[PDB]
Amino acid sequence: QYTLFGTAGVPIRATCQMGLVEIPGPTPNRVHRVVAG
Amino acid sequence: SKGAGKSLVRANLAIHEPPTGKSTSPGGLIKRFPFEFNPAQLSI
Amino acid sequence: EQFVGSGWSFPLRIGPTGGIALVSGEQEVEEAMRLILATAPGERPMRPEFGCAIHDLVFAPVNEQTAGRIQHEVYVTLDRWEPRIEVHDVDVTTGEEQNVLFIDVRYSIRGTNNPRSLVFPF
Amino acid sequence: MTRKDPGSSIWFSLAIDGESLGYFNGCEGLSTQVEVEQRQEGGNNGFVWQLPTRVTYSNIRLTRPLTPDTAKVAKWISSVQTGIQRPTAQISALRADGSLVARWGLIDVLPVSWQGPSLDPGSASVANEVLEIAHHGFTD
Amino acid sequence: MTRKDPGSSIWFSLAIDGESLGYFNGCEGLSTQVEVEQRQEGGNNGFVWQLPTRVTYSNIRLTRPLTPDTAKVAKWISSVQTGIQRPTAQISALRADGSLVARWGLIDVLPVSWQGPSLDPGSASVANEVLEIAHHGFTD
Amino acid sequence: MTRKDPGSSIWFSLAIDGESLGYFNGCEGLSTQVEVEQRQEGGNNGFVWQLPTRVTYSNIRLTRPLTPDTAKVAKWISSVQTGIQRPTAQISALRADGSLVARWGLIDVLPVSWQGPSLDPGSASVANEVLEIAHHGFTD
Repeated sequence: QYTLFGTAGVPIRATCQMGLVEIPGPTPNRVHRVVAG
Repeated sequence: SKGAGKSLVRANLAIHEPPTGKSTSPGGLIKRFPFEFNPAQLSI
Repeated sequence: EQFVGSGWSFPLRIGPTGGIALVSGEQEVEEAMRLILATAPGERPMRPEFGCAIHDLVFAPVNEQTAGRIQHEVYVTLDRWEPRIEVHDVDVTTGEEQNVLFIDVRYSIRGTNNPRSLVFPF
Repeated sequence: MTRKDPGSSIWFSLAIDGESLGYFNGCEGLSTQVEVEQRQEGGNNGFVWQLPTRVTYSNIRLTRPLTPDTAKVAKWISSVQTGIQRPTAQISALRADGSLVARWGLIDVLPVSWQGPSLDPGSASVANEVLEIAHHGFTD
Repeated sequence: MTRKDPGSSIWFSLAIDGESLGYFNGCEGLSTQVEVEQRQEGGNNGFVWQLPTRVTYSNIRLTRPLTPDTAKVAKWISSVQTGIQRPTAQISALRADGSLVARWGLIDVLPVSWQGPSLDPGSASVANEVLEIAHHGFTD
Repeated sequence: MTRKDPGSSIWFSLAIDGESLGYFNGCEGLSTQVEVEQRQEGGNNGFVWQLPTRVTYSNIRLTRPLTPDTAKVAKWISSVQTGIQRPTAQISALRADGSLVARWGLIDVLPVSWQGPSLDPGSASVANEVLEIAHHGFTD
């Protein structure tokens, strides 16, 4: 969204909305003890 | 128990070139964009 | 709870009888992390992405913006190349006046839930 | 300093050009504002930025005693059907000597409202028609 | 304590820096609000939690007698097209001795409105132009 | 029985703990409200059921003469950037003898607004800074 256009055409105040979505980063490339209970 | 502890930092947007081959991490930086005003609210 | 295996040791010593000694258990994890974090990326040409890229954030200002990017760099690299380790926070404290950036990583082998911090003993 | 010469609020001069509206008798509300826009930095409490955007002039209410020359004003207002004219108006404040303290001017005027006299059998006053005026800028 | 020295609302000094605005004559509305967000804890009845959120500074209305130096203010206001300089103002409260009680200052300013004099042939008073100042943090 | 005359609106005592705000001079609006919820019974004309729901405490406006110790309250308000403190304050009403009629205590205190002095070259009064305050509960 552009508002308050300075003279000679250059915009001055601009509001922009961004929509981001995460890209997965996958592919990162069982001994158990015995207790009395 | 702090790092910089007492400073103000401007949120910046980092743009990276897309990966080319059998890779997943983004490539080298192409343009770093620093904000003029940190966002008022951020929705996740 | 998770198998840790066994292997050689970074500073390798001949041992008690000869050959090269083999280290396992919770101790062995440190050497894997010590190798992973010490070397920059690109040191081994065959495997370029291996090696955490701390040095890309050298001589940056002392801001939590820099410590903010430091946290991410360790998190991805410590997870991508060392899957046996579950990471628990990384602490960036300047210390000794604002000229150096310490990094304190707390971790635990999965399931064992024994909190531990990498020390890097010289 | 000649003991200065500070402005006052009795001596003045009010007039409109073009159509024979003549000289008026009382101004009000002559003002110019700025439409500021407030944006709140997310990470920095303790203040709100005050960014300046545009400037808006407000209307003016001019009053005068009701005189037979009020037919001109109604003719001017009701001329919008067949084409209106924007003359140039002036608003000036003077000291008692008749000198000049600050002379403002209206770049382009336009009628807005005309509140006629408030006729009353009891109140002992004088009819004061009110002619609101639209604005376009200050002359220099 | 030498019989103290409590502040009063007659002795002061109002000024704006930068453009030749000069020293003004009367302030109003100097205030610092703090927005509070009220969350009603559903578990227990008896109050509503008060949590602070940001700090906003309100506008200040400065008035002075209409003097020929009012052309500077109109020049300053109408400079928004070419860019506004934002000097540092000052609001101070004094005692009759001329010593200081508490001096405030405005980090950055911005014109918002300028209500000109209310000319009136009957009422006897001094024409009082009103300049409205946008605000930023407090200096220290 | 004696004559236990009630709290005159003159003798009092107002204070804030913690940050060295000292003792204040005037209070207003000390009030507790509940938000009743009205449900209109469909089959019965004649009243609307009143059911209590929660309790809320309104804000208070404390005023004192402007004294050089006003640097503390301004500092306290601006401390919200780096961490605020809720000290515990009191409001008491007394008789001429200085005994106690009813002593209330604010459980937790949060600044809301600080309407500074209204400087005026003409009005003959004394600057009265107005420090608002956010209630949190009554002590016992």
